[PDB]
Amino acid sequence: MAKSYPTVSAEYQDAVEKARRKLRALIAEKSCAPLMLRLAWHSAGTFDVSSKTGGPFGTMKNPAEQAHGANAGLDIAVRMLEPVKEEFPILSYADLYQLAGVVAVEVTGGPEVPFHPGREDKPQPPPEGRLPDATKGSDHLRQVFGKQMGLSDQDIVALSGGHTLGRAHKERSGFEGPWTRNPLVFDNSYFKELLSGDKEGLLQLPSDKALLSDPVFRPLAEKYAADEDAFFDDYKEAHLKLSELGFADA
Ligand code: HEM
Ligand code: NA
Repeated sequence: MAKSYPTVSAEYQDAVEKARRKLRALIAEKSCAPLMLRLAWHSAGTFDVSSKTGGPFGTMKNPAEQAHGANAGLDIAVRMLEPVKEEFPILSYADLYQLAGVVAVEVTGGPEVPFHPGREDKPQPPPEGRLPDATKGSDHLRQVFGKQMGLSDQDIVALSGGHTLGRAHKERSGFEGPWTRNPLVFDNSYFKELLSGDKEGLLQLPSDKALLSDPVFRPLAEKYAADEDAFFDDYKEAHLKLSELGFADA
């Protein structure tokens, strides 16, 4: 609910901007924005507010966190981004993975998520099992996002909009296919596909369905389905809170 951002060195700021450009060109070229967003998201979602452990602090680099079940396939993102670290080694992995999320969203047409650099790489990855269970429901979402992460009900619907990008893969999570007809375009189509019900060739996890069966989550999804500026605004807000969990507080 309050931040005090470090002023990083001119050289770090220059690294960040150089990296941002390189991420644009890497991402746009290899069309892997969605997996990049997933890396940022999974790097940050592990934060627990009561224990002040986990969160966007580079730990996704430790091949132990890449071995967490929930994280199958992030090792591809981590290897894809290493050249970027090779050229700007002063950057932390913490910063580099969140900047990739931000750049993913912006390249695919989505809102401008501000970026405040300065995350340190911590040494101890969080414990496995903090991220949300795709087969679970509305109250689980509040346990993960709400009680552990400290985000709000609005953050949950808006953020669940990240599934406007990309798809599931059988070898990673078990589920298969995309949520939307245009998986390389950041728009509000995800909430439109939800409210439309199940259909062939499009995925819907039970955690997706949870948003339609809840009096708070339901109208938010309706709003975002109808109003893409509303969605882009709230998403921008939530993505930014997500990207700084435990970072630069007070
Ligand atoms: C309850 C919350 C969530 C659940 C249960 C969940 C679960 C999943 C699952 C099972 C996949 C498919 C993985 C695979 O086999 O490739 C996936 C993909 C993805 N998730 Fe979520 N996720 C959640 C929240 C989020 C959030 C908050 C974001 C971003 C802000 C996000 C971004 C993505 C993206 C971009 C992909 C596509 C990856 C690709 O195309 O390779 N997810 N998610
Ligand atoms: Na889309």
